[PDB]
Amino acid sequence: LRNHGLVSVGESVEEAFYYIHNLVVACEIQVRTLASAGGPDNLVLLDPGKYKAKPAWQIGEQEFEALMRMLDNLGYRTGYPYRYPALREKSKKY
Amino acid sequence: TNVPNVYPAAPQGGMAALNMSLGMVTPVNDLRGSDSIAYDKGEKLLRCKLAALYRLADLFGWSHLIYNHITTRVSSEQEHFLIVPFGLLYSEVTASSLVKINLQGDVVDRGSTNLGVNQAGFTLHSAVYAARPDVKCVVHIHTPAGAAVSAMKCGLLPISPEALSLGEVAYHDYHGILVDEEEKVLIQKNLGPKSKVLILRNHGLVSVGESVEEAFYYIHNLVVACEIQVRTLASAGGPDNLVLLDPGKYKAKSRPPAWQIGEQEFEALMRMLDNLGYRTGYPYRYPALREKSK
Amino acid sequence: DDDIAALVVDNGSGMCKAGFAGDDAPRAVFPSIVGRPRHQGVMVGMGQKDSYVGDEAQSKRGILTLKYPIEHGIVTNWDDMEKIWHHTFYNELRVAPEEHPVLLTEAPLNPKANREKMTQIMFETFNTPAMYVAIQAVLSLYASGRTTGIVMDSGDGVTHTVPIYEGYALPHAILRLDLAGRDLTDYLMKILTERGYSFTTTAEREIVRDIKEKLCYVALDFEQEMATAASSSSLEKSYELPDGQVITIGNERFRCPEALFQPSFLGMESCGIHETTFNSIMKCDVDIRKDLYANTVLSGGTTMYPGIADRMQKEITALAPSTMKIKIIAPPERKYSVWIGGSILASLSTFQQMWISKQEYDESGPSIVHRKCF
Amino acid sequence: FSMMTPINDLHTADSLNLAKGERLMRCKISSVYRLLDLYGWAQLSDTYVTLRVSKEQDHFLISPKGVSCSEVTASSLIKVNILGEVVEKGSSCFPVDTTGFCLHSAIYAARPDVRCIIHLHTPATAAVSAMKWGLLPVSHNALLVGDMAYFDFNGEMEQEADRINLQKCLGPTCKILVLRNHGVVALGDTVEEAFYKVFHLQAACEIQVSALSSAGGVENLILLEQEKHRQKSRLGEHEFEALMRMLDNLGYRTGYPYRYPLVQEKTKHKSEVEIPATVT
Ligand SMILES: Nc1ncnc2c1ncn2[C@@H]1O[C@H](COP(=O)(O)OP(=O)(O)O)[C@@H](O)[C@H]1O
Repeated sequence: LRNHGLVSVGESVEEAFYYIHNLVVACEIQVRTLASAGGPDNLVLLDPGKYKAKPAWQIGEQEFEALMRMLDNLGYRTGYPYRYPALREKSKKY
Repeated sequence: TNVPNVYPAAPQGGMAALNMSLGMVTPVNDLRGSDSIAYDKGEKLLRCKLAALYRLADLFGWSHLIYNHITTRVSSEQEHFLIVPFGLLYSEVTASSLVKINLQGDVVDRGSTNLGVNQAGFTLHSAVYAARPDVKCVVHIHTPAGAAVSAMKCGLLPISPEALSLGEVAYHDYHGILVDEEEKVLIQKNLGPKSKVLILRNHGLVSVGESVEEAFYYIHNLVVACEIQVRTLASAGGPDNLVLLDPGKYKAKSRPPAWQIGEQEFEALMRMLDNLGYRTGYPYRYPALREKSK
Repeated sequence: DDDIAALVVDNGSGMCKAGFAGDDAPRAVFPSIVGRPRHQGVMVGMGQKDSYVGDEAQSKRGILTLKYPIEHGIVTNWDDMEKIWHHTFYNELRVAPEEHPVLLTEAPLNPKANREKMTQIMFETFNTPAMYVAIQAVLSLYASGRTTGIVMDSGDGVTHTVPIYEGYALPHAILRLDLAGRDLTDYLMKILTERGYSFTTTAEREIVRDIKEKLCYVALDFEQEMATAASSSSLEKSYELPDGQVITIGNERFRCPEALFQPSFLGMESCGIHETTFNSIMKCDVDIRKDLYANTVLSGGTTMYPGIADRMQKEITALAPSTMKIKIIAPPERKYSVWIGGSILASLSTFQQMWISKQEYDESGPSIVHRKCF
Repeated sequence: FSMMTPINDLHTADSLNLAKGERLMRCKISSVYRLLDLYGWAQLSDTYVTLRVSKEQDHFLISPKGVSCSEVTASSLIKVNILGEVVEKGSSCFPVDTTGFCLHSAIYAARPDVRCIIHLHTPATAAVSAMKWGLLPVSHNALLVGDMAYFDFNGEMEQEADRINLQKCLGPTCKILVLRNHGVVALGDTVEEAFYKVFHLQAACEIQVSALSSAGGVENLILLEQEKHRQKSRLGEHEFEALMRMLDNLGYRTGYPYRYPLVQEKTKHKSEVEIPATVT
């Protein structure tokens, strides 16, 4: 939204958070990149087409689950459903 | 009571809370009244002040690891400058950990730590100390905004009243060679007879003061004015888009328990740091913030 | 001093010890229980008191409801404590309280009103000339020959860890934890009900406590020991009950003390004792950490389980920084040490200024103990 | 209420198959993760730091995918092969992806004298990666970095021929690589030297971004000439010990061995009536 802000839409919560995070990291890339770039000079560009051509959670689930693991260490008590409850396995039989 | 062992960190800048948690454990007033055959009351008080200045410099992020040094003068009858030992981090600095050395760098007091001092890093302070008998505290600082200000051709510009309060600024060009005695002579030439703020180009920002509070005031004003200049000179793009304040007109119009000209900020941040729990033992001008209840 | 020796009276939560200062051994150690009859007495001429105190109460366990005057380190029945003090002074020692000074020990962190009530009781009724209050954990280090170190104490009331630095008790780093011997006895009942043995009355609690005292040990590795106990029957031992029955404790011997290290078995959300000691050292400044890791003293009744020393050393090594000097110093007489430290402290000539006179109490009320004794 | 996790989990594991010096390198790279997490450079796992264990046995240590840099420990690290096959997995129940190792694999095939490779994705370093004339040495830290090599990056290097161009553009002796539009890569024989160079280049990039913003042009700045610029302590030895010591003072169980002691430890005041210590 020009002179207003940013909107990300998504099928799920994790995917939408992924899209908005990629957009905001793009905008602090662009703001501090374009400072000395005057017009076509002083700039490096990538073609979107030829770069794009180049368990099992989808996009953003790893992202959002890692952030929920960060939040639960602060005692937030969120109750987010984790695919993996712990980073380490349980101890063996010994 | 009910406080975590380490403070939880912000999304950005964990050094602030981390050094806060370290200062929760380590007191800066390491002296508690043991035997000290060489210490004086003024020497011990200045040791506490210097350790508190080191911790405060670490707390604002005005620090680039250990590559910057802050020196003070004991004001004894011969030499005896206090410097941090080479190797300890700024949040690790205590009062008894500080090292007293001579003007040429000879260690007269090895201190409470086995780490020696950096011989090369003291010559820059030794040039200023030999230049002026008036100077007593030398602070060398490295902030990215100050480095960007030092890297440009024009340097500092009179665009804020704080830069006008800075006064004349001495400029030292980046030789990058460290040619010792003639480098000291060139420092003496560029600094001049009277100056408050030195800018050593492309490397760092130096404040000199007769007291710790004066140097803190000067370096704070310099850093804040530099980061004032960073945004506006970027947005301007030329002299046709920037208003410059007139120095002489502004300075002409603008001008014991009583405070000095730079003790107010030092005492306020000392109150803050003692409320944190650093127990610095600094002698306040007024012992209580407010009157006791009746 | 020379004519009269100060009375050293240690008031533990489970047991009470009493003796004369300057002596190696306490004269009388007895359980701190008070029992009341629960059945109608029909024999006219055999003689039945209203209540039984101490060892006499524990002899007739079957006809009494045993009550503990000290609960979780907090006194819950003050006249009951008057009874236990009367029994200590008059029956066990046969000495008058008005002719000798007394020494009292206390938990490191107790309410102010508790100290005031102890002082008021000791001056108003017993009319003792002089009294003093000492921290229980401090005197153990004096008995250790040390002035700097961390003291871990665990009795029937509560388990606490303190640091001591040339005789100074740091108030911020003192840590408390509710893992006492009584909770271990209750868990021993809760795990004994699996095999088929049921204990429910307060009389059988002493039997379960004796089983805990005689047949328990601490596993160096829990996971290997459970497999060892499941594999073979060489760990099983037999105990012979007062009525003649024989029980086989078997697997539970290293399951009773394991609640100390993992409090999740009892339902408590707190951390283990090793983490408590580690956090207690973590809260102090950097300068004294080296002489706290290099100097640790265990004390209390619970700390006499066989194999607790090596397990404690391993668990505190696992949390300490690398190449760190770690050593545990456990005296063999570690749960008589508080009385030894009290007698040692009372023996000195410069200690005689600590005594609170009767005139001082009469002038300043019961609140003088906090100003006189910091 | 705390993020604090013991960085040494080797004693509690008591398993796995290890080399004669592997268990120290694991702790060192875990500490490197902790430092880069603490400065706020990175939070999300993208295979930043890679270390070679041995010259002959290969078996390079990488971070597992999915674990944020705050939560990485010693036992959680994964020893992989040069192609991406799993040599050994630590106690980390996560799916194994070695896609990000491909960026470090051809550098392993190119220069052996490097053991530690650190890749960054910070906004300042990525802006410098998009900065077409590259790093302009207008500051002292950029002079301290040294020489740089520039390589075009198309985002893929599974191809057999892209590796040849990468090792061509890296050069025989160059320890800083700048991939266009993809941040920076630092190259070091030890983790200490690499970390030192990462910190100095990050500071230089942060200075340069503000300088190019404020000046508005190259001519408004001053650039000292590279020809004019032109016991024993290793390049990162001195600083890294101070950082490890400070983390030890906070409480992280850093396994890094200190070359010299900190304090003198004057002998305390001894009594004969001590019970002899230890449990033997
Ligand atoms: N020889 C022993 N073996 C095992 N446990 C013992 C032994 N002696 C005492 N205990 C335990 O110690 C507890 C008594 O602690 P005690 O020293 O009286 O606490 P306090 O410090 O309050 O006096 C009892 O509950 C008992 O379970």
